Amino acid sequence: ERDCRVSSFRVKENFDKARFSGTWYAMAKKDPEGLFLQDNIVAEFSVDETGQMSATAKGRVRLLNNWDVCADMVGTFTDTEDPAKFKMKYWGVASFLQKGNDDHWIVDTDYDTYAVQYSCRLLNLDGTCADSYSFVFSRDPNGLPPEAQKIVRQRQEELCLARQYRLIVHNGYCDG
Amino acid sequence: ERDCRVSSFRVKENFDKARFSGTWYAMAKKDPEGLFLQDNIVAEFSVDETGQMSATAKGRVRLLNNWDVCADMVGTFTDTEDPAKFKMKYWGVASFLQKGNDDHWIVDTDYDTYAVQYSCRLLNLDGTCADSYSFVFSRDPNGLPPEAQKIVRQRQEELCLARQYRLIVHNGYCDG
Amino acid sequence: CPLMVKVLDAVRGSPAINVAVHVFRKAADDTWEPFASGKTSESGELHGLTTEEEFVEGIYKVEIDTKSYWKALGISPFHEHAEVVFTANDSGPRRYTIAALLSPYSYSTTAVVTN
Amino acid sequence: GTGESKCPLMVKVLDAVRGSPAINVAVHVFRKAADDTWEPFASGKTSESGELHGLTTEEEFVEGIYKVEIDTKSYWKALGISPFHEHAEVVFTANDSGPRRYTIAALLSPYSYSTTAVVTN
Amino acid sequence: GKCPLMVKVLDAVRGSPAINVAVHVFRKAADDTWEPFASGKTSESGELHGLTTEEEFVEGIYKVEIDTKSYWKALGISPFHEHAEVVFTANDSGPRRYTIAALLSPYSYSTTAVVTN
Amino acid sequence: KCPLMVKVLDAVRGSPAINVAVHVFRKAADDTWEPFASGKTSESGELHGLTTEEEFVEGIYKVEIDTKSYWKALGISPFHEHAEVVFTANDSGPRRYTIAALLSPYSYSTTAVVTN
Ligand SMILES: CCCCCCCC/C=C/CCCCCCCC(=O)O
Ligand SMILES: CCCCCCCC/C=C\CCCCCCCC(=O)O
Repeated sequence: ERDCRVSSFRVKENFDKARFSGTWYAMAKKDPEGLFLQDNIVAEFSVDETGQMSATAKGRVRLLNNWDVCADMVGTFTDTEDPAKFKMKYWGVASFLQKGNDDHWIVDTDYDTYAVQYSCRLLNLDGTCADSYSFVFSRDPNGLPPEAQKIVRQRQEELCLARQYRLIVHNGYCDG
Repeated sequence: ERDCRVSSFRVKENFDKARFSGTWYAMAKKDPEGLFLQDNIVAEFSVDETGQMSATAKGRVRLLNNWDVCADMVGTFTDTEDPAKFKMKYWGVASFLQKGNDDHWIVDTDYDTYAVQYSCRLLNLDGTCADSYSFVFSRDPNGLPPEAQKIVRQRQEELCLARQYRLIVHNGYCDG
Repeated sequence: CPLMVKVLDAVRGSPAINVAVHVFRKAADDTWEPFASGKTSESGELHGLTTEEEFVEGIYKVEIDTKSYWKALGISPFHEHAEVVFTANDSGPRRYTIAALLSPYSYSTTAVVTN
Repeated sequence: GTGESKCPLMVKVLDAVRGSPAINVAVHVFRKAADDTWEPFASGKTSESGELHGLTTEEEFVEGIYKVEIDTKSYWKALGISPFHEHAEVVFTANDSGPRRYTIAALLSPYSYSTTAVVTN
Repeated sequence: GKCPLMVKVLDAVRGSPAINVAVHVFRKAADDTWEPFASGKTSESGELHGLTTEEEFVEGIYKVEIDTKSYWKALGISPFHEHAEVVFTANDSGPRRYTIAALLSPYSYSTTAVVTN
Repeated sequence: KCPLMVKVLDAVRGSPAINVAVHVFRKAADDTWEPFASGKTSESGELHGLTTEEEFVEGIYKVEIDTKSYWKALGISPFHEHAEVVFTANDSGPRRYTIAALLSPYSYSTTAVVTN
C-alpha cells in the first residue's frame, strides 16, 4: 500500500545551500550495489561565488581483496527545477578511485542537527527504485537527539528503506 | 699427419700495422659456431696516435629466424709479444648486436693484395681448435691474382681449414 | 580449438575469472561481425570459441572487457577494454592463442601462434 | 579563460627488441561520437626520444572516450620483421574527473606489446 | 604418506613458447646462500612440469632463475639481461600451487605469479 | 650526463612509484655482489645520479628494487621479495643506461634503454 515510486518521495522545501554548508558526519548509510565508502565518512559542503553547491568528503574505502585506503572525494552539484534535487558529478583526487554522476536528493534536513540524503541509481519500470543509496548525516558525530532520530526514522520509512541502513563507525582511521 | 695445434700455426713476421691500414674486402669466411657476419663484409683498418690498431666493418647479419640488418661493427686490438697476434675487443654501434673479445691473428698478408686472418675461440686439450673462424681479405673486391690465390689456398691448408670456407657475396645490400 | 584466450590478473595473482570476451571479424565494407563470444573460466581460458571451418581468413579483433573486471573490485580503471587486432590464416592453418596480463593502469598482450 | 600550455596528453614508444626509443611511429587519436563512430581527433609521429608532444590543448581535450592507435605494424615492417599486430589500440575515458595530465607509454615487440598510463592529479 | 611449482616462458618476439630455456631453482638456507633445489628446461610448449613434489617443497624463500641470455644469443642478438630472476616466499601458511610466468624480449621481460590453493 | 638512471611506475595507481628503495651491486672476482650504489626514487619516479661516467666500469650489475617495501607501506601483500635486474654494462663502448620498472603486486616488467 505504501507508494514507493521515487518520483513520489517528499524532498526538502526551499532547500537552502548556504545553511547546509559546513561539516556533516555520516552516521548511517544504506549501501547500493558495488558499495564504495565503508566507514569514517565525513563531508564538507560549500557554496560557490556563482551560488553552485559543492562538497568534499573523506572516508575509508575497501578496495580489491582487502586493501583499505582513505579516499579524498570531491563532488559538484548542478541545479534542477527543484531546489532539493541535484546532479552530483564526483571523483577522487586519486584517479584510481570511483568516478560517476548521481542524482543527489536532500530528502530532509534542519541544517543544525541532521540531514537525510538519497540517491536513485537505477529504476524499475513501475518507477520504484532498483538501486539506491542513502546517507543520514549529523552535525555532531556522537549521535542524534530523540526528536531528530524520530524524524530520521520516519524518512527512512518513506524512502522504502526502513531497517536497511548500515551503521557508520568513526575511529579516526583517516587522520592526517 | 699434419700438425694442427693452434700454437704451431705460422703467423705474419714483423707485421706492420700501418701498411695494413685502409680498406679490406672480405672474400671468403670459415664460420664459427653461432655465426654472425653473413655477407657484404668490408673492413676499414686504422692506427692511432698511440700506435694501437683498430677497425670498422659493415656487413649483413641475419638475426632471429630471418631478420636481416646491416651491422656497423667496431673493434680494438691490444698487442701481444707477437706483432701478428692481437686480442680484439668488439661490439656493434647498435647494442643489440653481438659483442665479445677474440684472439685475432694475421696469418699472412701482402698488404697490397690479400690478408688471411684467423681466430681460435675454443681449444681441445691436445691443442687443436674446437671452434674457429677465418677470414680471407682482398684489396680488390673483384678477386685475387693467381699468385695470391695460390698462397691463400696454402694458408687455408695449414690452418687445417682447407675446403671449409664459404664465399662472401658483395651485392651492394649495405648502401644508402 | 583454432582460437584460445588466456587472461591473467597481475594484482591478485590468479586467472581473471568471468572476464567477458567478444570476438569480431572484419566485413567487406569495414565494420565488424560479432564472430564469437564467451567468458573466461575458473582458469581464465576461453575454449570453444570457433571451429577450423568457420575460422576463415581476414582481419579479427579480440576485445577483452577489463573495465567490468576492475570496477567489480572498487577501482576506477584506466582502460575501457583490451583490443588485440590481427590478420589470421592468410597462409592456411594456424592455432592462435591471445594472452593478456591485467592491471588497472596497464595491460600487456601477446599472441602464441603455432603450426 | 586563457591558460598556460603544458601537454594534457603525451605519448611515448619504446623498442623492446633494440633497447631504444621507438622513433617515427604513427600515432592517431579518435573521440567516440554520439553515434558511436570514432571521430579523428589528433595525429602525429614520435620524435627522436620516442615521444609525441603537443598533440592537443587543455581546452580541446574534453570529457570523452578516446582511442589511441599506434602503427606498430608500420614500424616493424619498415625494419624487416613481420609483426603479429595490425596496430595497438588504447581505449580510455579522459577528463571525467577533474583537470589532469595524461601519459600513454607503449612498449613494443613483434608478437607483443604493453601499454601503461600515468595520469597526474 | 601434479607438481606444486610450474614455470611457463614465452617469446614475445617470435610469438611462441620459449623452447629449451634452462631454468634453475634455488632455495634459501640458514646462513643465506642458495641450495640448488631443482633443475630443468622448458619443454616443446615452454613449460617445466615435475620440478618438485609437494613434500620436499618445504617453507622458505625461493629463487627461480630463467636463462634468457642463451635463448637470445642462439638467435643472433646480444640481449641486455643475464637472466630472469623471480624471488618469493613460499608456503608460510599451509600448501599453495605456484606458476611463475615470463614474457621475453631482448631488452625487456615481464614476470608474474599465478598462485592457487 | 648520468650513465645510469632508474625509473619506477605504479601500475595500480597509474602514477610515479615515489620513494622506492633501489640497490645496485657489481659481481666480484669471487661471485659476490659488492655493494655499488644506493638510493630512493624521487617525485617523478626517477632515481638520477646513482654513479659517474668514470666509476661505472665494465662488469655485471644487479639492480635490486624494493618492490615489497613499497606495496606493504600501502597495505597490499605483494608476491615478490624485490625485483632483480641483472645485466652486463659498459662492455661495448661508452653508453648511457636506463632501467625502467613497472610495478604490480603479483607482477612486474623491466626494460632497458641504452643509447649509442
Ligand atoms: C675478423 C673480424 C672481422 C674483420 C675485422 C673487422 C674488425 C672490426 C669489426 C669488429 C668485429 C666484428 C666481427 C666479429 C664476427 C666474428 C665472426 C662471425 O661473423 O661469426
Ligand atoms: C552522498 C555522499 C556524501 C555527500 C557528497 C560528498 C561529496 C564527495 C563526492 C562524492 C563521494 C562519492 C559518493 C558516491 C558513493 C556513494 C555510495 C557508496 O559509497 O557506495
